[PDB]
Amino acid sequence: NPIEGGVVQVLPYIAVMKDVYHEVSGVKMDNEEVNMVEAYRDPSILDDESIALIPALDPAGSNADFFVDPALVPPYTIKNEQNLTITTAPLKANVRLDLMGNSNANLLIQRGMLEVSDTIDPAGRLKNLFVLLGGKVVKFKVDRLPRAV
Amino acid sequence: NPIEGGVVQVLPYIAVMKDVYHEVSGVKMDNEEVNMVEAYRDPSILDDESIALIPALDPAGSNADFFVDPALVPPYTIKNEQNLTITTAPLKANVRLDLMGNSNANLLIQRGMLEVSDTIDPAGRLKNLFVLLGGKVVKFKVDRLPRAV
Amino acid sequence: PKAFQLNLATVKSQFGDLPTYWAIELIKRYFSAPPAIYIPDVVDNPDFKIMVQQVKFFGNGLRPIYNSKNMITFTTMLEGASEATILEDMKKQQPALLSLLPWYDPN
Repeated sequence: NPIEGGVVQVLPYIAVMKDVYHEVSGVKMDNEEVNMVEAYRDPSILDDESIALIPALDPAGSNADFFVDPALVPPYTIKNEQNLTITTAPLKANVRLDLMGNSNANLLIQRGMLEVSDTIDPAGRLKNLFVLLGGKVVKFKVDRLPRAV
Repeated sequence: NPIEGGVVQVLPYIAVMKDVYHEVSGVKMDNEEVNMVEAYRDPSILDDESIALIPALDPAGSNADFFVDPALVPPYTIKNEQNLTITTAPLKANVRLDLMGNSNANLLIQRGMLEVSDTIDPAGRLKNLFVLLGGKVVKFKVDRLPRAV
Repeated sequence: PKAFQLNLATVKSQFGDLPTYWAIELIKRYFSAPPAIYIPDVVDNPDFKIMVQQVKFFGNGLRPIYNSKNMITFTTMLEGASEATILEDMKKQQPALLSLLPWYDPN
């Protein structure tokens, strides 16, 4: 319309960002905010495994008796959505443990200690099987077998 | 009546209180309780500046580069509802910063760090300009001008 | 006085051998810190310092904790506050603050 004399193109979009606190001496909000469209090219933008239950090895060794002897399978490092590291090793075969109690959640207590209201998802699988083959360990990926559910 | 033999006067009212917590020493709850009625004569007892977003200096000097050189405009302190004070100074011109990040709400963390839920009121104004003139600084109060909105 | 550093490694050693984040929570409990405080692991941010400042008084409100760019300054009223004296006071108060049973048993 000649009365309008111009247009504005309004583009409503959805942005994805992390749970980041403001920095005191920050030049800008250091929060990796991107348009969700970028998640099609880079799947890590929306990749969220924060709720994974990862049996975690206590750096002090307090629960080392629950895990495979490092001599057979040395522990490795996992970085979560916060870029912090936990030391993770496979659970020892023939082990009886509090599965939540020894989870990364109780060593990473930035959110809190687990209580009776924290439950495990009945939907789960056996992820890996570690077999000692002739003095050395072979890792078997078994998460696609019908018997692992 | 001689059976009653006395009178009791009951004084209900609504009191203005301060938001305080119990102390470990616990001598008394030092809450400045005052009758609402007084607010009709000295309404200043209701003033609450906690909502204000006031840029604050890091005592360590980590964010000092956002503020006017103390050699030109010395910083001054302000007091909250308690006797705790923080240092504030005018922001330096020609800067880029996280305005919330450098605010008093992060420098003195009584109520937690600022999150994505903490936002700035669009109804803001330019309060003062500090102009360097002949080696010294002149303060211009421009808060009411229509160009300061 | 001047703020001093409270070395997180010394907290871990005093209370048996805590994992980093339990020692951090223990510090936050000792200083009644809000739960909305971020403190990194030393490995992730080795430059990050936990400072303690001895102040004249606390207000009637919540503990006045101060936050710098890459360090957090906890406030105490402990007379003669120092790294050693804070560690000793933490051990005295720990039974009420946080149950460290998997590592540290004061009994």
